[PDB]
Amino acid sequence: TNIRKSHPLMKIVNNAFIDLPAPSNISSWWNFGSLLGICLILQILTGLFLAMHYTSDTTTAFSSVTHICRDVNYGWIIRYMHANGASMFFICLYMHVGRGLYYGSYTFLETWNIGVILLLTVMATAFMGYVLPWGQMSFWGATVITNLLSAIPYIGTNLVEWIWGGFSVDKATLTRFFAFHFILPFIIMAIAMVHLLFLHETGSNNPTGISSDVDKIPFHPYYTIKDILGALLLILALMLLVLFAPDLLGDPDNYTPANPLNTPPHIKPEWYFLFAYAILRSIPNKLGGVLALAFSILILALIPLLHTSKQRSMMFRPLSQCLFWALVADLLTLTWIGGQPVEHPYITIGQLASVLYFLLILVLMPTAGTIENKLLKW
Amino acid sequence: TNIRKSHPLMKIVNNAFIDLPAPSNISSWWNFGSLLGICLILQILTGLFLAMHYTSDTTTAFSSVTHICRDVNYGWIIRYMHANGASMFFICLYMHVGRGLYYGSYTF
Amino acid sequence: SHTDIKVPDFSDYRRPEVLDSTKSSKESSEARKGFSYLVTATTTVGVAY
Amino acid sequence: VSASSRWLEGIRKWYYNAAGFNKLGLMRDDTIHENDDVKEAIRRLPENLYNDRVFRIKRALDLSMRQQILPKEQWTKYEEDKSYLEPYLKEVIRERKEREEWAKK
Amino acid sequence: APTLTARLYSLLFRRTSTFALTIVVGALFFERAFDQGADAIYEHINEGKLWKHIKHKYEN
Amino acid sequence: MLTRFLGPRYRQLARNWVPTASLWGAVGAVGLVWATDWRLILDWVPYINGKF
Amino acid sequence: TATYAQALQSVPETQVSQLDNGLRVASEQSSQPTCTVGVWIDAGSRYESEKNNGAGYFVEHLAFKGTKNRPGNALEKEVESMGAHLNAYSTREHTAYYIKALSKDLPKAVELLADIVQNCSLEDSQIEKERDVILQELQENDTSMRDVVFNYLHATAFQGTPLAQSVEGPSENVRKLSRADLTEYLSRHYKAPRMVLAAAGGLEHRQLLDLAQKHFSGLSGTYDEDAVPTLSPCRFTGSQICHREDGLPLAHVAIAVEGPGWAHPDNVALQVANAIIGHYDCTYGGGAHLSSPLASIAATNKLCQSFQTFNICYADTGLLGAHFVCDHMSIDDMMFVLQGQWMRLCTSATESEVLRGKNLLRNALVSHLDGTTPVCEDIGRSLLTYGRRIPLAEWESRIAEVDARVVREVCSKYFYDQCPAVAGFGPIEQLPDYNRIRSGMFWLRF
Amino acid sequence: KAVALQNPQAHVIENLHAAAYRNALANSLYCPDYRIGKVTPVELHDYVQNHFTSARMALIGLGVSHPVLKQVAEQFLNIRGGLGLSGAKAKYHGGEIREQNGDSLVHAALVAESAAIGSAEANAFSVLQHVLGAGPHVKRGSNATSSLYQAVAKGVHQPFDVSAFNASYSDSGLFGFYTISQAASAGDVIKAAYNQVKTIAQGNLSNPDVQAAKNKLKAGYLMSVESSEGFLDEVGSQALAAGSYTPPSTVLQQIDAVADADVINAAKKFVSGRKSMAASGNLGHTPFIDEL
Ligand code: HEM
Ligand code: HEM
Ligand SMILES: Cc1c(-c2ccc(Cc3ccc(OC(F)(F)F)cc3)cc2)[nH]c2cc(Cl)ccc2c1=O
Repeated sequence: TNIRKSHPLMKIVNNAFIDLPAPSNISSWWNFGSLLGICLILQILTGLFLAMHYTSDTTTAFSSVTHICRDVNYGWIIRYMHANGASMFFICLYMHVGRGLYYGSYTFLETWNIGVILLLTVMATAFMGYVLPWGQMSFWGATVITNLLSAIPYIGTNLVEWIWGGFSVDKATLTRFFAFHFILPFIIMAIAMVHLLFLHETGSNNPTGISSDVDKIPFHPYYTIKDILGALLLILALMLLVLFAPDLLGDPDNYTPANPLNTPPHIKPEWYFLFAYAILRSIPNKLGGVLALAFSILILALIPLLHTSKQRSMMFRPLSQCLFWALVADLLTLTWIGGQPVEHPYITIGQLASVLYFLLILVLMPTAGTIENKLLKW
Repeated sequence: TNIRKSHPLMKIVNNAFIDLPAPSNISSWWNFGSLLGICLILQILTGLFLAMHYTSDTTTAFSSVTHICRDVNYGWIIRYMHANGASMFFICLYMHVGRGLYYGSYTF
Repeated sequence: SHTDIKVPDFSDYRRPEVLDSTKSSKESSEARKGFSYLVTATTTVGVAY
Repeated sequence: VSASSRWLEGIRKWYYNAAGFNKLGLMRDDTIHENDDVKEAIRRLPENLYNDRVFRIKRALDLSMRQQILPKEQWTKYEEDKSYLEPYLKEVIRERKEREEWAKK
Repeated sequence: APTLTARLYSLLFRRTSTFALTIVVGALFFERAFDQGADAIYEHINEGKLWKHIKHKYEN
Repeated sequence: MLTRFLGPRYRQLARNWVPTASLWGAVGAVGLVWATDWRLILDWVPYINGKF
Repeated sequence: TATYAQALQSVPETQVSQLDNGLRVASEQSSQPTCTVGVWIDAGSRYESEKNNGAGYFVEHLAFKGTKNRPGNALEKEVESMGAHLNAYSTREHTAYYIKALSKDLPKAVELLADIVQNCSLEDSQIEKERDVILQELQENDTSMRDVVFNYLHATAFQGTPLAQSVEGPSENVRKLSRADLTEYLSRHYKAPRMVLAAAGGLEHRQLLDLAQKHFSGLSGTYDEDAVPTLSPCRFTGSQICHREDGLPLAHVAIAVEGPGWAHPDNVALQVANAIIGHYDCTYGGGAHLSSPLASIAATNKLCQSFQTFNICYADTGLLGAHFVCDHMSIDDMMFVLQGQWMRLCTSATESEVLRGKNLLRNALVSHLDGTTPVCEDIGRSLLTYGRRIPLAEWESRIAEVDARVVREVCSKYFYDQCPAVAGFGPIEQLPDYNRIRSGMFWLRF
Repeated sequence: KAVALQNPQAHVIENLHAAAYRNALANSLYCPDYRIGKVTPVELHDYVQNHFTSARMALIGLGVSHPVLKQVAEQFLNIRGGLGLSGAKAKYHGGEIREQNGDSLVHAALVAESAAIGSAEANAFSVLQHVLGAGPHVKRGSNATSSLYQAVAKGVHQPFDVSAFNASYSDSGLFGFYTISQAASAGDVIKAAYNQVKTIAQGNLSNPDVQAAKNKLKAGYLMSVESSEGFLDEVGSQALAAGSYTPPSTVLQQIDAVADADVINAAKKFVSGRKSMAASGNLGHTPFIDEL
């Protein structure tokens, strides 16, 4: 009868975007899934058009970006769309993660763990992207981050020199970082397809955490038009930055060419890495700080195993709500400390915040969930 | 019962590669389609290792390729593998097309 | 009928170790399996190298 | 109605009202997370209790969609909350633990 | 059992873990054996031409 | 809190499966040493030692 | 007040004697009033070439059709004069005739049996009538699918040897069998060294011995010339046979491996192992709580209508395996689960399941021998296979010595990494290829 | 039920019971097809509470002592007392049921009211059953002694089968015969068997045949109870029916006590009673009751 349902290619589109049963009551916090895909396609298109006028030679990499922003027709708009798009990408990532943490979506183990893989691959992609323009922050970011492997005993220096392709950061490091930054987004897109593959087996959670099979609506036209509205708001947020404050989220030192002989005094990472920078430097120890750095991200993989509450969502769990917002404010504290110099009293504040982060994740929230279970007599 | 036939991801591979019913009398000409699957991946691998040493600037392109040939460890092997893989790919491709034309596979 | 069923003679394809119908096959089985698995092991060693 | 009992019950009634699922007409057992023990217990419920659970959950999802709550008269009173599901889940758990105990010997 | 193949089957090829262990050990020794043989053949075919054959003349 | 797996049956199963696990571990160790060309171990092997 | 061991020790002992012609007379006294007496013979289809295959079944058909001294249908009337039940059967290695009657009829009943196995008249008209009846039976035997599949398993497993030949024989042979062939078969195979005269019930051993001396002293037992048919080892072949008939509703499958033989110590362990796997039918009442993993899985998921395990023994060979009847869309699942259970037994067996299987074998052994016909059958088969009847105390001693280690070693010997024989009949399009079945006989993890 | 209905005998016998009786013994052994899925726990509770009571129970043991069973019964089975219902009485009516299903062979059964179990006439009906024929005693036998088979086979020259059917209960019983024959020859077989029973009824019966039937009955009864299963079943049936155990010797004496005139009286009771017939198959030539 209907060729939309029977054609071998269209059945995937129908069973993924048209006839998909979806809960009738998913709020605006479920929009960031599609916005992450809009962002990923934006970065692929803009980046591809930036690669038509970029050279990864150490002697000309800096000048090719100026050639883009000066001589290429509307090259500036493409350049700053790609740069600000990366920041919008990380805003959507952290909101997607916090959504899943608050509403108990982590109980989808396969979907959650594939998500953690996507987070790490997007982090590596954005880290390598920042090295290409070859400014001051590019060079010392590549130096520090690659040197993190030196903490590994007995093989660290070999791993560092193997990745650099030499005894120091040089042309070979930039050429290979360009190849990695080119190819890694397509692998990300494939893993995002497996993310949705595992998701579609069970369908979506909802704000109440209660099964919604009694009340399902088709994805089209309800969440197609709601996702279009959310996309239009993303375009608004991006173009405000690009057209009124294109340098607000960047660093001025990157507009100076690289200099291996001098490091700037106020070197700080991009804003979306400062919290982990704060975690690392709060430990006065090389290996200890590197392990705390890795565990500050990998603990998300442990989050599914610490769920003790008999209710899925935090909507009906006040104590968990309060601890959740104490965790959000603590992450804002670590970001602030990450952006300040290493002096009294910031050192002790950053240590207390680093301790509070793991204390909240590991100890307090499971105990709250158990107190809540006992209060309801089950 | 069997995880291979019920897991969401392994089920696709099972239905595509492991339990696929195929005819019992297909000759060697049906292998070329698989070979095109191999050669493509080969060109994706070797080429990906040439991109780590290639610069697209017009003044430093020929020189970069000669640097790959002469200075990179075993770089000549990777370069000439990527170079001759094109000829192998096109031989396999023309054999695939001739096979399809002779045995009436174009009805699909 | 079905009792007329009778397997055709496979003797043209059998190995020399199992040609005789009046001899137990359990004695030669390990040699045959060991030969085939030796072939497989040699192939795997070469591919691994 | 002694010293510690009335204080414990006072804190439980406080928490019950603070959770706020009663504002959507729900009962406690309507909010439990569905694992295999709970799916089996729900399966064993008689027709009427099942249909009431279905309609209460459907009305709550409708309210959450509209971002509304019921009038105060229709809130689920703490003293009238019926643990209709508890005995079935308790039996299912007892059966699974018997199976697990047999698997050790 | 007197036959070599029967001993190999009854000793090594029954289990798969032992099969894998045999494979890796065989690869480990076969690498060195094959490398020495190939190098010997290549050196013999081109005697008096390689650098190592004329090295002694120049370095003191 | 995996306390379900403390009984005679599971210790019996572990006793049965220990040798295969040990053999797979040995396979992994030998494979790693052969792949990395780790001279620290390989210098003691008699016939291999001549390749350096 | 009593105990299991004391009860086992209290069973009366079988008493065996041997006449001069070579006949062996065994008996077991009991307090019951009835009794069962019979003659077992070591002659079946295995002792037949292609020329005269089916001769034994033909002779067995003509046994109860009059003799020289009781012509016509008189003999039958004599049995029904005393209300006795006269029965017979034939297999691939044995033949048996027996009578169930009262104690008082022990003199007359024996006098009938000696008449049957000595003086087969073989009237020509009766030969023609039984030829027609046997042709009708051969036509009608195609309706039983289980027996067809077992014949296919025998034909493929033991191809090129006497064990491939079926009991009834091909339809062409029966059309050409003549009275000369039947007389030659009787004169060659029915002889005193190969016969056993068993009895069980209310009787005394010496009376049976005296009656045997009266009525069986005429049998020849000299083995005239070198006419001494002796078996030889039979080659086993891993192979597949598939009869595709998509019109039928259900598929029958039977898979087997080579067994130890009649008189091996290993058999007891195998009988424990099969008891762990068990059996299932769609009408069983246990449901999903059954101890066997295969039975519980099949019951919950509806993988098959029924399955069972078998261990069929011959001289120095045998079949060991399973047979299931299932839907045409469930063969892969059943084969997967069955082979997984076999590998589980081979690699990892625990004490509890072995204890359960030992108890099952004890109960089956006790309950099977309860009456007069099963005891007489036990004596008759034992005296031909082992040369002596094994008491139940020895069976308990053999069974009690099995543990998890012995089961693991025996199963690893006979099942693991072996080429099986497979037979399938019906809608069997989903039956795996022989390479897949063969590869399922080991594990990569082990 | 489906498995039990693979055998045509089960279907024919259940229909025969439905036709012969009206209220009590008419109930089938299996559920009616319409009522499957409609049985509720309340029905089961009522059935057990009403019928499982001390006065209606018997506990038999083989291989255990007496004090153990007595202790178990006193501890548990005594509290279950509170004896409930009594049941109806068997009403005999007779009739016909014919169910055509187009199978290869026609099955039929013609019976009549005979007697109650544990009565003098029951032994006479058993002896008559063994006079007429109750299946073969020899593998692939010609049934030479069976009067019914020889009577039918004289006229009918096609494969067939016939036997005597007997079934006694606590208040009523059915006696008659069962036939299996091809569609064309069903009427011939039924007419021949009915004629043979009529000739026996008129008086033609030989004392040697009566003695042979008595020996068959004695041998069958003795050989039935050799096994543990048969012995337990016989003891339990006697315990429920009469509330006392009768050893085999007394049964043998009672069987021998039957006079040869009582068999003739039983045949007369059969020939002059309201018949009940059931049939199945291609019923294109089977007669009705009036035709016989
Ligand atoms: C490139 C990165 C990612 C993309 C493109 C992506 C995409 C999506 C999409 C389209 C959905 C369905 C719509 C929605 O629920 O909003 C979804 C759901 C989900 N994602 Fe992601 N995701 C990404 C990364 C992650 C990460 C880092 C996590 C967690 C650590 C995660 C966890 C989840 C979960 C748990 C759900 C199910 C939510 C629910 O059913 O309520 N994803 N994702
Ligand atoms: C997830 C996808 C991507 C992310 C998050 C990302 C992120 C970034 C970031 C943060 C920069 C630094 C911009 C600056 O500081 O000036 C950058 C630069 C760059 N990216 Fe990407 N990128 C992505 C994909 C791609 C792709 C697919 C390509 C090409 C095929 C590409 C090509 C480039 C180039 C050529 C530059 C250097 C020019 C410049 O500095 O603006 N990017 N990228
Ligand atoms: C700790 C640290 C960082 C830093 C860099 C990256 C992260 C997050 C991260 C971690 C791992 C990663 O790789 C992976 F994806 F796993 F492969 C990619 C990204 C967090 C912090 N960046 C600096 C940049 C400057 Cl310019 C100077 C100093 C610092 C400094 O001290």
